[PDB]
Amino acid sequence: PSRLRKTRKLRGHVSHGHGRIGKHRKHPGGRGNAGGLHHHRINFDKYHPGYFGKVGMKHYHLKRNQSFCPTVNLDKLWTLVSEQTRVNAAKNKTGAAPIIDVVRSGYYKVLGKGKLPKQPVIVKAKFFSRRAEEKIKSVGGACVLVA
Amino acid sequence: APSRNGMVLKPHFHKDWQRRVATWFNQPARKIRRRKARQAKARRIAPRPASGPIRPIVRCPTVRYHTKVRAGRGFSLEELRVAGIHKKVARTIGISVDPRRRN
Amino acid sequence: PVRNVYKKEKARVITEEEKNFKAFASLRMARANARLFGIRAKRAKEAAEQD
Amino acid sequence: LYGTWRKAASLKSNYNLPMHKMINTDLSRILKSPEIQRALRAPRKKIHRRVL
Amino acid sequence: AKSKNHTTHNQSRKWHRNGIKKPRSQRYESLKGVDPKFLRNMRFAKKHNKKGLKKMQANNAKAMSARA
Amino acid sequence: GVDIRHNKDRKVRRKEPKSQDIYLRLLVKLYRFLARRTNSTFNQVVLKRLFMSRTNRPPLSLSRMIRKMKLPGRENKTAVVVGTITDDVRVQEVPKLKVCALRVTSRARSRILRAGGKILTFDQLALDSPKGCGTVLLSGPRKGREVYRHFGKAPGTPHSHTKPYVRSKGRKFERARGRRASRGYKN
RNA sequence: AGGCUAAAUACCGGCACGAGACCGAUAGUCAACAAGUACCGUAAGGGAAAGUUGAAAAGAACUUUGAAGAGAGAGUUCAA
RNA sequence: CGGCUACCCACCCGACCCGUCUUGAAACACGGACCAAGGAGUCUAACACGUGCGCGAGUCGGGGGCUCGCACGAAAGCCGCCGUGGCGCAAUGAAGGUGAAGGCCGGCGCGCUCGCCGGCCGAGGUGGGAUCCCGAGGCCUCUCCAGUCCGCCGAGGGGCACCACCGGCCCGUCUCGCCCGCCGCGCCGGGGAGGUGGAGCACGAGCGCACGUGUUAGGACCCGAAAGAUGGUGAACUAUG
RNA sequence: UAUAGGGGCGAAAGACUAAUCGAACCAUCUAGUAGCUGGUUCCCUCCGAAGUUUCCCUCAGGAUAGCUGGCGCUCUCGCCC
RNA sequence: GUAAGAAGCCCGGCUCGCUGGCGUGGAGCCGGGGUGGAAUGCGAGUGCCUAGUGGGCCACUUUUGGUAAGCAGAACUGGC
Ligand SMILES: [Mg+2]
Ligand SMILES: [Mg+2]
Ligand SMILES: [Mg+2]
Ligand SMILES: [Mg+2]
Ligand SMILES: [Mg+2]
Ligand SMILES: [Mg+2]
Ligand SMILES: [Mg+2]
Ligand SMILES: [Mg+2]
Ligand SMILES: [Mg+2]
Ligand SMILES: [Mg+2]
Ligand SMILES: [Mg+2]
Ligand SMILES: [Mg+2]
Ligand SMILES: [Mg+2]
Ligand SMILES: [Mg+2]
Ligand SMILES: [Mg+2]
Ligand SMILES: [Mg+2]
Ligand SMILES: [Mg+2]
Ligand SMILES: [Mg+2]
Ligand SMILES: [Mg+2]
Ligand SMILES: [Mg+2]
Ligand SMILES: [Mg+2]
Ligand SMILES: [Mg+2]
Ligand SMILES: [Mg+2]
Ligand SMILES: [Mg+2]
Ligand SMILES: [Mg+2]
Ligand SMILES: [Mg+2]
Ligand SMILES: [Mg+2]
Ligand SMILES: [Mg+2]
Ligand SMILES: [Mg+2]
Ligand SMILES: [Mg+2]
Ligand SMILES: [Mg+2]
Ligand SMILES: [Mg+2]
Ligand SMILES: [Mg+2]
Ligand SMILES: [Mg+2]
Ligand SMILES: [Mg+2]
Ligand SMILES: [Mg+2]
Ligand SMILES: [Mg+2]
Ligand SMILES: [Mg+2]
Ligand SMILES: [Mg+2]
Repeated sequence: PSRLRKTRKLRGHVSHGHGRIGKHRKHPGGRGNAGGLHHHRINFDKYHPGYFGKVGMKHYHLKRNQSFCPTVNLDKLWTLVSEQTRVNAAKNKTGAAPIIDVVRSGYYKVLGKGKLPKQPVIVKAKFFSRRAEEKIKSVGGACVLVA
Repeated sequence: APSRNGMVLKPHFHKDWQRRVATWFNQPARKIRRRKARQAKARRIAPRPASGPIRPIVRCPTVRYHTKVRAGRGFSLEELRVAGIHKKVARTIGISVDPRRRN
Repeated sequence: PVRNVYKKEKARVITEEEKNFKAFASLRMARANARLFGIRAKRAKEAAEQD
Repeated sequence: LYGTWRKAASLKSNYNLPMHKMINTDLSRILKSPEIQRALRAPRKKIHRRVL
Repeated sequence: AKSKNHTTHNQSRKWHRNGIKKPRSQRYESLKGVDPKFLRNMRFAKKHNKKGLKKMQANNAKAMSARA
Repeated sequence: GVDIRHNKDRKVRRKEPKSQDIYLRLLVKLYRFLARRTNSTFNQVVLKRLFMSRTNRPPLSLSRMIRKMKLPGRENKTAVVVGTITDDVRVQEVPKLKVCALRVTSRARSRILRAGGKILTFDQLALDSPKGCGTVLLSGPRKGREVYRHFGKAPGTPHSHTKPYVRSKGRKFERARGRRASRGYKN
């Protein structure tokens, strides 16, 4: 869209939108990130705090494959299973409960949140936070681990 | 060179990249080539099915993917012996033989 | 060749023992047991050596 | 191939018909229906030009 | 190679373009920096206000409504 | 010369809606007519929120639009939203309520009708309530938009609480000088 | 610590080949034409300019000045 | 007869030659003899923000496969038991790891700076806050009764967005403390109460496309150096055998 | 006929080495680099500056504030205070 | 520089592990009551993005170095 570009409107002006005095030449300050310690520190500090230095232990050959533990919340915990199941299991049927397996959906660790309805369920996961374990024992369901 | 509150850029362009640009323009032509190769394979074989060799049932190997299941490579000669059939006879029948696989 | 098999685990009555037992602390106690499996054996060998 | 708004498309998998923004849209009909003209101020039509 | 070193000319006329207004100062001023002993007092004061202030204040509201 | 006062009279308001959308232009025509022929300030606010852009008509969520109608005194009042409605996955149970809004999503219309409600568009809203009698206007979370958690006086100097720009939130990316006391300073 | 092997893959040289929101003779390859030609330098090497009559040569017979170039009449064709 | 005109001429007054560096240009500052054609902020990646559109806690087929070999077809269309994957939905720690619900009432243990139990509601509260609702009273041709109907309302109610503050919750550390749990009784876990660091939560707003602006890397607005490296060609002038 | 470029040769002038020598010529890397000169092409409307603070082997330059413009947004008006 | 009122007054009560002769002090919370509180003028508040700028000079008055300057260097206001 050269016709909508600013450059077609800017013709007829001598400096083309970069000043007569300043004169955009090639590379005024440097290139890229020149002067990170020397003369751009008032940008680097005050706009990127923490850019210089080492912090942590050096870990070699890291895989983003062993540490794979996605989270799922007690809000989302119902809609991994169809809502026909929670309706039928909530329509005063018997003491029984449905089993919701989050490892089928692809979630390993069940974290706690709020608003878990009183309807008791059985959850199978690889990991549990004690928040969500308290919430499940408070609504009356049970915690089950897998492997 | 930098400015107001904007993210630090480190692009990888200092190397003379404009020389070695291989560009996808022959992509529809390769799709037509590979269609004609598959149709030529189907006509050149016989009654034998396309993607002819059968593939096993194989589970991935990472705390991440071990729930899933994958079409593997071959049938792990212990399994192929329990099937009661000889080795290269399975390659002629269309049964994939991969001798490195352990059970 | 995929046919990713899907298990149901339909319905069951909640029982006891489980909902009194299967708490958070099982994972932490097992993890600390796995971390300190060796040093307890070393102190066992020390207690055998001290005669 | 595209369905109605009540049932989904059968040949195309996840696709419904689009949402519809104004349901009935004869603007002359809407402005000359009595429910609006009950609640209008008045036609103010004196011009009141410049007085020398 | 000599230049004009420091001046403050043409500064007031820049400062009074948008205007030298005050720092707003809204209600319920920021409460950081105050005496930590007093703050430890006032937090338990607030939560026990909200704890015990139901019954006797409801009684006194009924009493002042009966009076007036 | 006349005025030693500066020139800054021209307000930077949005007169015509910058979108080219035909249905939105027709709604602009109708509600501009109502805002100049009814003298109800509800029509003024609906007209300005129809002018308003893609960002500042943020989507309402179904749970908030439930909570603002569970307030005392708003049962029969129709909740009117300028902007769109998203279906929520959090709450289970939805009451009967009537909602007039632009472009309600498919699952949200689905579970509103499963609750047994009735939705309307703004032409039907005009044919029912021209002065907007018995309507409660709602608004979306403008400051919850994620770009507003980059805006502050700085990213680090008087604690600033404002999320500096970086590629990947891990170690070794913007954590070292001035974010911890053992390395130089601390904010 | 000995060896072989198709496929999928890269291809601005070549051989033909088809297309183009590309340039239209100061552009596009330097080269639309006797172009790596004329030419410069001892040599390594450097390197151009230069498209268009008319539908058809029908290219002005013949006369008449001038030593001829050149001209005036005449003629060709829709146009000299 | 009327006529502006890029025709020409007369006269009065104003009237220094343009471009740029510059505090300062008519300058005894530089460039411009004249004319025609060419001649300079492009493109990609990446990011940020504003804008428009679609879908919406999702979204995206950009890589493949599917359709008969048909100009436009290097198009378009479909996949969904191709969502693998990207970005987001959850942050925080160097890491081992850990990972966001409270409010209201009834009761008990010494209701003791303290924990437990029972019921219900459900993202707390304060001050502003567009809008909405209610409403004293007020006004419409004889005197009674009438209804919509009419409009202003003192005042009052619930209160969006957002702002300001307090309270709450998670993680890292620090301080002070006691209690519980038992795939096994231990230099083992779990817990409490405060003050702090956090790019947090406190009913989610992104993703894709396109356009605009700005910044960066690229020959990057166009032309410009003295240099350096690689690899070759020259003693026909000259230098000396 | 011999000697070839940081090399040759020099009764020594840093002279000569194909009109070039205090480092020859030709091509390529190469559109090398430049905080430094020069130019930077259509109209109209609206608004409209700065030559100042701090820091930099910075003092012909940049980052930072300040000044400017655009994009809006949230309220206020119209009907004795 | 500050003040020239509803974010303010006045009354009544609750809570506190802070303070302590004292139901004392101080804060917070709740409910109630009465806006007419110098003059003058005006619409204000707020967020994002970011160009150009980072070589100045003169004038009144006050002023530093100098014999002095159309010199160098400052302050307040205006201009260029
Ligand atoms: Mg200009
Ligand atoms: Mg510049
Ligand atoms: Mg800059
Ligand atoms: Mg870097
Ligand atoms: Mg390079
Ligand atoms: Mg200066
Ligand atoms: Mg005037
Ligand atoms: Mg002006
Ligand atoms: Mg081998
Ligand atoms: Mg080998
Ligand atoms: Mg091969
Ligand atoms: Mg030509
Ligand atoms: Mg050429
Ligand atoms: Mg011809
Ligand atoms: Mg003709
Ligand atoms: Mg200069
Ligand atoms: Mg000068
Ligand atoms: Mg000039
Ligand atoms: Mg000149
Ligand atoms: Mg000249
Ligand atoms: Mg031209
Ligand atoms: Mg956007
Ligand atoms: Mg996935
Ligand atoms: Mg060098
Ligand atoms: Mg060299
Ligand atoms: Mg060499
Ligand atoms: Mg010789
Ligand atoms: Mg050399
Ligand atoms: Mg010579
Ligand atoms: Mg260049
Ligand atoms: Mg060059
Ligand atoms: Mg400087
Ligand atoms: Mg502005
Ligand atoms: Mg600019
Ligand atoms: Mg600036
Ligand atoms: Mg300068
Ligand atoms: Mg005087
Ligand atoms: Mg002076
Ligand atoms: Mg001077």
